[PDB]
Amino acid sequence: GLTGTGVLTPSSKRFQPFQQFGRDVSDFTDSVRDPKTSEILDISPCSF
Amino acid sequence: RCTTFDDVQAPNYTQHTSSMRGVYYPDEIFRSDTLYLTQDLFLPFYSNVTGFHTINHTFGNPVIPFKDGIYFAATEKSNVVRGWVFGSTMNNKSQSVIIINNSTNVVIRACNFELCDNPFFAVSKPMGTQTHTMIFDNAFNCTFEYISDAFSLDVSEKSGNFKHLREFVFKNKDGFLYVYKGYQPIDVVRDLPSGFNTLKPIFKLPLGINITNFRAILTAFSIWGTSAAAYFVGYLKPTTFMLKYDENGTITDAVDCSQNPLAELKCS
Amino acid sequence: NYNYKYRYLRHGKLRPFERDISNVPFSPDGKPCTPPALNCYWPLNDYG
Repeated sequence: GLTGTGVLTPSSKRFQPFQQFGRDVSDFTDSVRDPKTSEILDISPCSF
Repeated sequence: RCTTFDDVQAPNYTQHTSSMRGVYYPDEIFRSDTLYLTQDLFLPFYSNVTGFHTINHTFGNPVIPFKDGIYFAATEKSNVVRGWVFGSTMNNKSQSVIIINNSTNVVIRACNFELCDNPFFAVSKPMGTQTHTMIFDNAFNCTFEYISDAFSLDVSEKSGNFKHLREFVFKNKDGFLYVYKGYQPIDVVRDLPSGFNTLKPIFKLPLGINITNFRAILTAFSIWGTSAAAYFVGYLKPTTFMLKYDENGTITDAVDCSQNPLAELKCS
Repeated sequence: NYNYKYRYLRHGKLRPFERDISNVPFSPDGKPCTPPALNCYWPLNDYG
């Protein structure tokens, strides 16, 4: 249910079973659970 | 077949404090190191608790209407209080969902059921059998069934500490029913301890019927019988909370707005 | 085709996604009637 453009790396969570998203500072998702069991941070600022 | 017991005493509707209970996860999303605001039907801090102390003489099985859901809590030692009669009219005609167990697995079922005036589990003290689980009376204009996780679940009578603490939240929402689960080891004589426990977003349900009335379901030790136990009632209020998530993703503190000028200043 | 129906008598509005099968023999202050009593009808109405 997500789209976008970014730089991927694995997560560092205490991630939850019902859970997918991270929105870290506010509402910007910043960490995703892959649908095939991976925990991956999404640092979308590619470079700018 | 209203197989209704008679020694069901009227208590004085014992009153307690709703200090810090009812906090759950409003989102489905990790965050960290925030104060998050949201506006929702929550149990306020410090408010009333209509606690029901069913004892060896006093039995507490009333009918209560829905009224913005409930904060629910029950101190059972191997699980007396399975079952909720979330009904409409408490007769044969009722849009009723029933939340019960086959002692291993969770059986929830909504249909127009015959609601007896007191159907009871004829549960014995050393074993714990639903010998008289006669609740499935009628089936006309039926709607829905659901069977959840089969998991570890006991029946029979114990004592000691309030070994199982069921902290539940039952919340109607846009037709759905949202039901949460907690667990806590507590030891009070008969009453509520002081403490908070974050409730988990467990059960969300596609039901969609006008849920008016409810009853609670206990185990009548077959003539009834109860242990040294109690269960609580709390009502929700459309208030505003500021939560404090940690880096672990665990609720460590909650602050209401409509409680104290200091509390609203905290959420301000 | 008078087989399928609708209902047109109730105490008021509704919340979303919510349903009652209950054929209530309506009276405007509760009062469970048997039609043909006064202000006591049934809500069933065919499709024509």
